[PDB]
Amino acid sequence: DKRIKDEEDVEKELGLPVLGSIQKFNMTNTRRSTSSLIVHEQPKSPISEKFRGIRSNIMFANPDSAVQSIVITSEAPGAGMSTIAANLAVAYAQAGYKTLIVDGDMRKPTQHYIFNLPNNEGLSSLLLNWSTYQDSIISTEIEDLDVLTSGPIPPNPSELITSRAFANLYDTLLMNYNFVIIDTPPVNTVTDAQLFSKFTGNVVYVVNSENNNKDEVKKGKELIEATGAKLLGVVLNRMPKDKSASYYAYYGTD
Amino acid sequence: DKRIKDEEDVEKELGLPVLGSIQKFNMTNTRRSTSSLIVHEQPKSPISEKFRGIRSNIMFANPDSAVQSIVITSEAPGAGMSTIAANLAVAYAQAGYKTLIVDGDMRKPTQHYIFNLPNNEGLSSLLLNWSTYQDSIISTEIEDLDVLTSGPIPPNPSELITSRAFANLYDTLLMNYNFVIIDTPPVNTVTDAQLFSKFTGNVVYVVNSENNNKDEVKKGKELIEATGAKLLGVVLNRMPKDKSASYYAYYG
Amino acid sequence: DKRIKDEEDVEKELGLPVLGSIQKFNMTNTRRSTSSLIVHEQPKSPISEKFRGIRSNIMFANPDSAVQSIVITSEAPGAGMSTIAANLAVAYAQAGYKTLIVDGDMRKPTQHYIFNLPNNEGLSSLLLNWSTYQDSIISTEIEDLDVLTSGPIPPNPSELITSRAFANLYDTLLMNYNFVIIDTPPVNTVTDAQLFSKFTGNVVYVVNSENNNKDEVKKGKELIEATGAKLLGVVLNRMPKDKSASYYAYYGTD
Amino acid sequence: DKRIKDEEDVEKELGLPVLGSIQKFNMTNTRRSTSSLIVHEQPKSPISEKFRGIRSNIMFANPDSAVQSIVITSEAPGAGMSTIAANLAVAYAQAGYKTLIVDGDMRKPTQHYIFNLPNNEGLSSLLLNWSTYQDSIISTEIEDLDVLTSGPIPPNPSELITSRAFANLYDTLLMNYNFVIIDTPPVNTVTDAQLFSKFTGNVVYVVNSENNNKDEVKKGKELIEATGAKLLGVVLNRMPKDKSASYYAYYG
Amino acid sequence: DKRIKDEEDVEKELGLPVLGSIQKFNMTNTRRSTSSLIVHEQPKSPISEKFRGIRSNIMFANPDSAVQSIVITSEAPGAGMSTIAANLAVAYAQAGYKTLIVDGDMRKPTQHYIFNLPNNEGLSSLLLNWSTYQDSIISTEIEDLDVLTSGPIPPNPSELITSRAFANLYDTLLMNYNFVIIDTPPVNTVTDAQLFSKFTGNVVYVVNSENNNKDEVKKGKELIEATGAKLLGVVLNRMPKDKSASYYAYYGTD
Amino acid sequence: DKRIKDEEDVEKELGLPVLGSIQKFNMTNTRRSTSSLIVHEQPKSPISEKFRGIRSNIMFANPDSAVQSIVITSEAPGAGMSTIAANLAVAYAQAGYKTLIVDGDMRKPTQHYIFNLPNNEGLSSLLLNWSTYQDSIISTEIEDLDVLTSGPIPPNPSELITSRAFANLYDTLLMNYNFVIIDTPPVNTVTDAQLFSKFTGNVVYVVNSENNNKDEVKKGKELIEATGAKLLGVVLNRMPKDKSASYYAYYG
Amino acid sequence: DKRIKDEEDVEKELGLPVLGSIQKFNMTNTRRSTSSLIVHEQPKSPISEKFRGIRSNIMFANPDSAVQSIVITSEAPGAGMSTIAANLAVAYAQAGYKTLIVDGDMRKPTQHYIFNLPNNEGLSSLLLNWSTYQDSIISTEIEDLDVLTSGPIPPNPSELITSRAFANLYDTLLMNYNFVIIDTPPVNTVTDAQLFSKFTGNVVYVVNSENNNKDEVKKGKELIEATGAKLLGVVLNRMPKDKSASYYAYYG
Amino acid sequence: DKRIKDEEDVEKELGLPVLGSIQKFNMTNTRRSTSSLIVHEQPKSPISEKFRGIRSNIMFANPDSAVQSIVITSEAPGAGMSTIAANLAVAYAQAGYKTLIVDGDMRKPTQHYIFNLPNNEGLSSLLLNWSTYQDSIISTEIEDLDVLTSGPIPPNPSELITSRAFANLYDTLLMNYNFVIIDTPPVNTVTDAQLFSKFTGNVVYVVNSENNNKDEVKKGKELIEATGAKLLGVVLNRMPKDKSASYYAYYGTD
Ligand SMILES: [Mg+2]
Ligand SMILES: [Mg+2]
Ligand SMILES: [Mg+2]
Ligand SMILES: [Mg+2]
Ligand SMILES: [Mg+2]
Ligand SMILES: [Mg+2]
Ligand SMILES: [Mg+2]
Ligand SMILES: [Mg+2]
Repeated sequence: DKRIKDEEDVEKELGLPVLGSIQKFNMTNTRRSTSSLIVHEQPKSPISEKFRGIRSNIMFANPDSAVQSIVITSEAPGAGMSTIAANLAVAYAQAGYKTLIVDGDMRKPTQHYIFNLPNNEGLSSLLLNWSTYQDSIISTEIEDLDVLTSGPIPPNPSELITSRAFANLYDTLLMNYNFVIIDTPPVNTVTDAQLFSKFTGNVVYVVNSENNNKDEVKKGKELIEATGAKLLGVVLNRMPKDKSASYYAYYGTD
Repeated sequence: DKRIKDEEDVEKELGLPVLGSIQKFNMTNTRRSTSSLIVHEQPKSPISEKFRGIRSNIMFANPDSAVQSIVITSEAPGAGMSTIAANLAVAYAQAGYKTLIVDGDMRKPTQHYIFNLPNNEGLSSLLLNWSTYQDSIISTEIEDLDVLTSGPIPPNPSELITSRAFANLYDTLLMNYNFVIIDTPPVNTVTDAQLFSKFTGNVVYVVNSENNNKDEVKKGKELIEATGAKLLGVVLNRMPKDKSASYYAYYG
Repeated sequence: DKRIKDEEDVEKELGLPVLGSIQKFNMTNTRRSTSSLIVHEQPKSPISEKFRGIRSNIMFANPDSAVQSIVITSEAPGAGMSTIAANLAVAYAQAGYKTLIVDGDMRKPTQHYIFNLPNNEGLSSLLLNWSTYQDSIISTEIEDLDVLTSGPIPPNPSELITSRAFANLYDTLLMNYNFVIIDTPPVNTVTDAQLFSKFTGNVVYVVNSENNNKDEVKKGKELIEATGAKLLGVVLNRMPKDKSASYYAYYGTD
Repeated sequence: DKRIKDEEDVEKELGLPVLGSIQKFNMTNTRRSTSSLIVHEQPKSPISEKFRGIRSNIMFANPDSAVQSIVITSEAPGAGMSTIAANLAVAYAQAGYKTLIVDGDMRKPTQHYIFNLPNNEGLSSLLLNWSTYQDSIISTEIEDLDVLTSGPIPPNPSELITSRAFANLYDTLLMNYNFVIIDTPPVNTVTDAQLFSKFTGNVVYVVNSENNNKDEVKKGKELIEATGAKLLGVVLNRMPKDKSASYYAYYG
Repeated sequence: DKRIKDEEDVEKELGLPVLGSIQKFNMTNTRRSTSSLIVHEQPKSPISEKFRGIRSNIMFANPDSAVQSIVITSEAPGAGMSTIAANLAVAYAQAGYKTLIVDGDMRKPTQHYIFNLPNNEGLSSLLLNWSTYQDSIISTEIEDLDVLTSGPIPPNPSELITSRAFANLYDTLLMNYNFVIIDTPPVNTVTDAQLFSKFTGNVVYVVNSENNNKDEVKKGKELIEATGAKLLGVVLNRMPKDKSASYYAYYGTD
Repeated sequence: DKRIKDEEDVEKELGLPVLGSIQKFNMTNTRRSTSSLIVHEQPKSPISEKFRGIRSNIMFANPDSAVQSIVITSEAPGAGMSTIAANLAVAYAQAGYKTLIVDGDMRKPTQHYIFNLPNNEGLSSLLLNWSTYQDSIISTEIEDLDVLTSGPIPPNPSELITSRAFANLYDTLLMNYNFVIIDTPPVNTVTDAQLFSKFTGNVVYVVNSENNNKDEVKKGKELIEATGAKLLGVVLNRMPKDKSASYYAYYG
Repeated sequence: DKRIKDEEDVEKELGLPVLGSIQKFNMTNTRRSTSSLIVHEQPKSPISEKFRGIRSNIMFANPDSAVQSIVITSEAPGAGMSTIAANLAVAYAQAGYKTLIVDGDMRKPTQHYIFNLPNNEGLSSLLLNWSTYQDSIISTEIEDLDVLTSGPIPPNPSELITSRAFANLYDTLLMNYNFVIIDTPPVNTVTDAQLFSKFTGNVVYVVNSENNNKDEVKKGKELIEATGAKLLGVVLNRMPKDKSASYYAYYG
Repeated sequence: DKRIKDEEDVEKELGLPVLGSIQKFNMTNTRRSTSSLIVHEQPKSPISEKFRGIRSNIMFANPDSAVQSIVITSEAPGAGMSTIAANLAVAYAQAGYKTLIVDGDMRKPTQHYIFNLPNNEGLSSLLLNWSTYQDSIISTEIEDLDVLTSGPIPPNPSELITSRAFANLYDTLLMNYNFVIIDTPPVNTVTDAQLFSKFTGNVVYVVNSENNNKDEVKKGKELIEATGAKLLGVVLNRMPKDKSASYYAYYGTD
């Protein structure tokens, strides 16, 4: 079966740059992590080093003006969006950006597990004014990283996104944070990630290398680009362990 | 075998963007909805989610200035025109647009059946000046959706459309709704859809993937463009149930 | 034998749009009419619906300015010109245009049979000042439709057309009518339809689908275009009963 | 077999519009006319109708400004030059143009035979100043058609054409007629036609489909263009009687 | 052998127009002439009619300004130059141009035989001031035609041509004559015809159809064009009697 | 067999100029040098001469304005980065430029081994503000060459590079040296090299002809260009000893 | 078989106009001339006539402004340089130009043999300032032709050419002659011809059709163009005696 | 084996003009010289005549401004650089240029043998200020020719070249000399000839026809051109004795 796969495939099928490749987490490239927050728990690891790669290429993909927010999305469920988003967030934090990860998936949120946080209040309650700005965002044990978790599952998630309420939040967010990452649901599945892109204008696209359909990843791209926002590039996730390239190797007196 | 079957066939045969695909209804993808007004019955079903997609990229398809009104048409009857019109209207309303749906099908209307409303007074009688504006538009149970039903079957539907009464009514509607969707008869069959199209300059074209003749389809396309209107794009209907297909996952 | 035929043929041979197709009148698409004035006598019929198609596409073929007059013509005798012209006239009437059909065929006039009217006075007597403006035009039992029949057969029909007399009439006609249809003789046969086109500038071309020669229809086109007037498109007439397309079908609770 | 046979062959061999086709006379298409001046004898015959066509699209072939004068010529004798000249003149007159036909064939004139007029005085004697203008042009039975006959065969026809007397006469004619048609000798044979052409800048070129050599034909074409004149187009003559062919129906 | 031949050959090899074709003088196309001055002695003949053809096409080859002088020349001896030149001169005369034929062949002059005149004084003696302007030009029995014959054979003919003396004569000639024809020697053989062209700027080129070499006729052309003067076209001479074309036929009640 | 082997393979695979080739060291081409700092040990050896070449045409590769600082990097470890950095620094100093070499490899530094210097204080501790500028840069035995060693292995090398302390330090360095060369870790492995590159806008890219994968090589190329930096060109390393090859004659 | 044989071969091999062809002398085409100065001995011979051709179209080859001076050269010795130079000079004089011919061949001069003049004083001694201008140029029997002979063979011919004395002399010559032709040594062999060419900017290039190597010939061509000079064109020499060939008729 | 060879090869491989070809010195084309200073010792010889060829083509390769200095260089040792340079220098002298040959090869200098001169002081000592301007340049027995020999072998030759000291010398040199030839070491071997080119801007390139590698001569060219200086052309040296061409022949009464 014909999927994408590796950096050449991306080039050929999507005509976009690969910002970085993660490597399906084994015990070598993560220095055995328990949680999937590799950048926090094993910061000198090759996979962590790839995240830093992505961080950089994001700032590089756009000179003249610093990019202060992204949507992370993909064509389909379980591609790694949530995982990419969190590690990337941590990377941003480590470099002294005041960093907000936002859980804009108000349908199957995972940020609150990843960072292991209560989800009584969050984006949804925030936008409905069920909860307050100070109470809804939490500061984590990771310096310079806050999380705005999804909040209760609303009945009308996409409509919450297209509201002055969100427009207003988003404006408030870019005043108070140097970098904003919005985790979203898959773009083929619900329109959510489109509407988030309309605000950010920059999208990072996660393609699950182990499992995808060439044409859907194609329609995801076209759905993002339809909003007019810039697709900064791709992160290939769940890449096979090579790891003869180096690229994947560990570098530092061991 | 001459059918436009999928979004490739649209690209290739008509050169148009596909705004969304609606699959053939089933209990799963409608999430057990009991009518065809699925965006209202089962707001969180995949079929509904796809209507939000259409909603979304209708809006993107014309950046700088909003799209205020569309026509919904198709090359033939039974393609889903009325059903897509009604659902799309519900989706818009949920997005918080003051929406009107107009049954511009004064020959075989169905909006009164969709929204289970009376149809004594409506578009025709409004136009013939035999009923008032406020008497003719009804507010539904659905927040922010009004319906201007077709009214009685007039003897001259299309001549009513190009009358000065509809032009006045149309300006009036644009003062009073953020979004106006006009259901129509098929465009190959009678002009009506064309006339409406001239007023909206914006058309969503429904193609019933399950049963269509590709030549008749591009013919509806040329009949629309002739009006000067913009074809925002195609909606595919009755698509075959790929559901394999992360386009149609229940999430979650 | 190689004739035109159907919409594709028109496209290929003439490089012009088809404004509409009539269907050879049977009992189904006309709801049995006696007279050939289908738009008057069976207004909710598919053939009548096609005429309305044509009406529309005529107004569409020319934005910036409304088209207030046409010549209807064809390559050859018995193509349907006269029949198209009358039904179209009626369609225009039904839509509240004040509509004059003019019988500019002063050699084999048929309008006076179609509408069943006396032909003692008409265009020819009008132009010669044998008859008066008020007496020469008749109002029919069809609201908003008048007919100016041909008048007596003159000896010099084409010369009557190229006269200040006609220029003057034509000017008077566009003051008093919202829409003017001029029926003419075949353009391959006599120059008449050219000279009428020089005034109107818009020509509707009737091709008899059952019976024509590809090349003559071609020379008709070139003869019209030689006058500088716009050929708005084609009406294919006498089309075979398909009627699996729909396009030809009846639409409305029966 | 090297003949230019039909309007395709014109297009292809000469790149010119065909202003009309005249078929080989017969009782039907002349409607039993008793002379060759058919536009006058049998005004309503198909052959005549075709002359009205030529008339018409002579006029269209040069929009913005009228065409006031033409030359009629051909590559060879017996092609129909004189006959088309005379009929075309009648057609113009019926259209109500004050027309003059000039027999510029001072070698083998035939306009005096066509219009059965005397030929004592005429173009030559006018030019040599041996007869007056008013004495030389005659008014025919036909309303609005004058004929300036060739006059006696002079010893130097072409040198008369480029004389200052013809230039003066020519300006004079243009003051006095809405339309002036000059019949000429064939253009391959002697210059005369060329000289006239320089004065009219407008030429109708007759090609006798029944008998012609295609190379000699394009050669007449280059001989004309050399003058700077416009070739308004071709008239085909002696065409073979398609009559099947709604071009040549009697209507009616 | 490959020579030129007919009008098509000229087109192909020289890319120039044919101004006219003479026909090798027989008894039919000349109405039996004794002398080779056909235009004078049999003026209504087909060959004479061809000369008139040439006359016309010369005036036609150059609008904006009338062409008041030509050089007649060719690639090679006995092509007909002298014969063309004289008849053409006569044609010009007959049309009321005051016409000077000049015998610029001061090496094998023939004009004085053609017109049968004394050659004691002429161009050569004129330029050397051996003879006077009034005595050196003769008026012939042909109205409006004068001849300036060659004069005695000088030792330095080409140098006489490139002199202020000639420049001066030439200027005087264009004041007193409406048309000037200069007969010259063959352009491949001596430079004479080049230098005459530098004054006239218009050259008529005579190709002997019976006898020539394709490539030399080519070099003649290039030699003329090198002076910058306009080659108005070609006269094909000594053409075969066809005379089925007509073109060659006689036209006028016989 | 997928290696970039020679300057043809550079041209073809990467489209870049080759600034110089360094062959695999031997007693002849190093002229019996006892360390790898050959430009200093054996200033007149061919290998050294080739470093002067690189020096030279670094400078030509950017005419109008001098190149003040470069990054040295490569797609993989063991390619010669550190060695070319150090020698190139010596060459520059001999040319009389006040040169600084910065060990920007805060993971596996080797500049302290090359120049046999202590590495207690250096880039890291400077950046963390735990040691002073004058304490951190050392002046070597070599006239006009200072070395800013890596300092202790910090826990966060790349985050130190994009800190405001390095930006300040970097401006400071440019005030104080005519030429600054930054050794780095391989560019495929960790970002560091990219970050430095953004500051210099000038990169010399080392390709180890003896052992490399051509795809990984162009990948380092794209990783560099992404920064906006100029790739001045390639240095080939460990080239195979053509010495036949007047490129590598001992002259004399 | 690698020879440039005819004017086709010139066109094709060198892209140049042929100003004239000189055939191999014989009693007929020289008309029994007793020396090689044929334009003077036998002014009316075909060979002479052809020199008038060259004369003529030298002048045409540069319209707007006269050509005042040329160099005559060739790729090899024995090609006819001196002979064409001398005759061309005579032709010019007969045309009434105050002509000077300069023997710029101070190695193997022959102008003194052609014009049978003494050669004690001349170009060299003039340049070295060992003889005066008026002493060095001689007036020949031939009206309007002076000859500046080569003078004694100097030890440094080319260094004399680029001296400031020749520049002064050259300006002086241009004040004093309407036309100056410089004979030279072959251009492949020694620079002299090049130097002269820089002063005239005008070159006539002689190619000896009877014996030449086509590569050496285009090489003389590039050697000339290098100077910036105009190559007015080729003279072909020793052509084979077509005489069949109206180019070479005796007329008459 | 594939080397260059002859003038066509240069054209094909280098896309540059050949300024001249020397001929491997035998007893014929040198009139037997002992020393390799042919232009001095056998000035009327064919090889000497070729040098004069080069001289000229150098002045020709660059109009608008006279070229007052060159670097002579080549791809590789023993190509003839030094020999070309000296003879060329002499040629320049003979034409009354005040001519300095500079020995910029401070690694294997040969100028001092060629001209047979002491090498205690020269360029190297000059630049280090070990020696004076007046003492370091010597006037030879050849009128108008001075030599600045290399001086002692310095430890850092290339650095001496890139110094204000050299910049200053070079400036002083172009004030006092009409023409400056700098002999250099091979450009593939040491960077020296590049740095000399940066000052002169014009380079003459010597290719040893008997012995070279096509590709290295190619890299030499690219190395010169990298400095931005003009490569004026090539001198092919050590060319085979043909000498049927002529080009190589002797011209002058023998
Ligand atoms: Mg997710
Ligand atoms: Mg419906
Ligand atoms: Mg009719
Ligand atoms: Mg006639
Ligand atoms: Mg002659
Ligand atoms: Mg390293
Ligand atoms: Mg000589
Ligand atoms: Mg050397």
